[PDB]
Amino acid sequence: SELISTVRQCTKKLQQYPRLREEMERIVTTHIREREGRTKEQVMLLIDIELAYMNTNHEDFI
Amino acid sequence: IPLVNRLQDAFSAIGQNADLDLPQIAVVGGQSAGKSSVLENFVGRDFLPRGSGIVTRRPLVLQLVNATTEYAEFLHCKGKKFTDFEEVRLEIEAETDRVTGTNKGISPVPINLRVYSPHVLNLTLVDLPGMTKVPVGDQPPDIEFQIRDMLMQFVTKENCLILAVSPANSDLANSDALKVAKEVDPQGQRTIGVITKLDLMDEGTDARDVLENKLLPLRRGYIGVVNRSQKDIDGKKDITAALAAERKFFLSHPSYRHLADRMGTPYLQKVLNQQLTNHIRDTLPGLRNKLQSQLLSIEKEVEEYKNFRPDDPARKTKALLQMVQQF
Amino acid sequence: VNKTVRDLMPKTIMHLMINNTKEFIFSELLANLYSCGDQNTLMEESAE
Amino acid sequence: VNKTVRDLMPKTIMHLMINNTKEFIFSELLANLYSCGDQNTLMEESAE
Ligand SMILES: Nc1nc2c(ncn2[C@@H]2O[C@H](COP(=O)(O)OP(=O)(O)CP(=O)(O)O)[C@@H](O)[C@H]2O)c(=O)[nH]1
Ligand SMILES: [Mg+2]
Repeated sequence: SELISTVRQCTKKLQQYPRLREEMERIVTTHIREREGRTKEQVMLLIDIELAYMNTNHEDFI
Repeated sequence: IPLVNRLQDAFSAIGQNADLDLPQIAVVGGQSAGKSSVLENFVGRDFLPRGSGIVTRRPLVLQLVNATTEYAEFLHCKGKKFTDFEEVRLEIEAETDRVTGTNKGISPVPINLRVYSPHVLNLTLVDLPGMTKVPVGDQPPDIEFQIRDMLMQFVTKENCLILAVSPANSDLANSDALKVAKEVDPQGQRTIGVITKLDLMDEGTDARDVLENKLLPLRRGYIGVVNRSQKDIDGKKDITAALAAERKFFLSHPSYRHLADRMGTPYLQKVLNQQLTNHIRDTLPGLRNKLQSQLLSIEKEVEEYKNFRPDDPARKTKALLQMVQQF
Repeated sequence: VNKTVRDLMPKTIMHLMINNTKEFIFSELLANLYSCGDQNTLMEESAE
Repeated sequence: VNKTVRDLMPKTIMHLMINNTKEFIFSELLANLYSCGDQNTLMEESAE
């Protein structure tokens, strides 16, 4: 929600052109919303890795 | 049929509480412009109050939704399922009168109505009263400001496409629709202009200079429509012959035949479809994944379910063995 | 576990999203920007 | 970074390799073994 607004912030003011602040925003935002799926998948899989071994050899005191 | 309609049909079929998240549409203009008539012709079915004078005297929040077959429900006749549109229109006008009064008064309290249809989007249409300056009847002296801010509270929000309705009778420079359109949407990126009453222009005059988007250049262009006259409304003219007559008029008028393809109500429907198509995306990659995971959560059992035949010893014994092992 | 998720969750998002949309902006934006639309009725002067 | 890779190399291996081959054994092995052809020869009586 913050990066997709920063893209708007850096496209609204440089682009006087109509439809070129539209196609640009559309393409960049679609790429970002395509990447959000992959990053959410990786975060979920990181959690599912942290539910696998539950180490104790680390610096927690026994 | 449009692919956005087919996608909405598939969404209704899967029945999950998901939506394409289309922007709402608000139709605005001057009094007696033709706003309600354009709205009902875009819907496709005649269920709106249309007459001379002040008619649309209360903000109608329509919600077109998709279902198996068509009906309509208000938020006051709870449980009732209005089905015939003469009854729907009579109920609408009675509901307006029950709060506004029978002396051309208005009320900003919205009438929330929902229509069901087999092949429509989950749209959100907003019909609004026209803009007036001098109070008539028993309206308060500040009726202009009342209507102004009353429709501003609905239009000034984002994801609210604007249908700026203007007659072809008055010179375009007077358009109360265009004033608000350029006031709230300066760049004109969510504004569409429609010119009504093209059959009522003075002899020797034509709207070529405005329909070619030259007189007041607007980004989205101006769509010219020709609704049913008041005589036709009283005579109960039907939509199909009305559209045929509109097509005949566009093909016969020497100053518009070169734009007949781009003029007319079906073109306006197509343009709204195009805008909604361009607005539903930018969320599809989120939504495509959002239901791709849903398909993932069932593809495993779908493997057992694609090829099931009763009395299959292999599947029966395999299921028995795994059931026993887990027990 | 809280420490090792706080130290690692910024890295994963900023390798899969930030440093990938940034690379996309460098190296692919013009290629598909040419393709989307008309490539002719684009960058039309605003009336202003 | 050595601490963080040392705490997540085991977990990474096992969540993908071991705690998945275990579920494969407990769930899917029976289906493959019963579905492979020639049931009469999958179980050969040994002479012993
Ligand atoms: N001949 C002709 N008459 C039209 C055309 N469009 C609208 N009218 C007439 O305008 C009159 C009012 O139509 P309507 O759409 O209900 O206006 P309205 O916008 O609802 C009035 P308000 O918004 O102030 O409540 C009707 O008599 C209708 O026949 C047109 O294109 N051609
Ligand atoms: Mg009206």
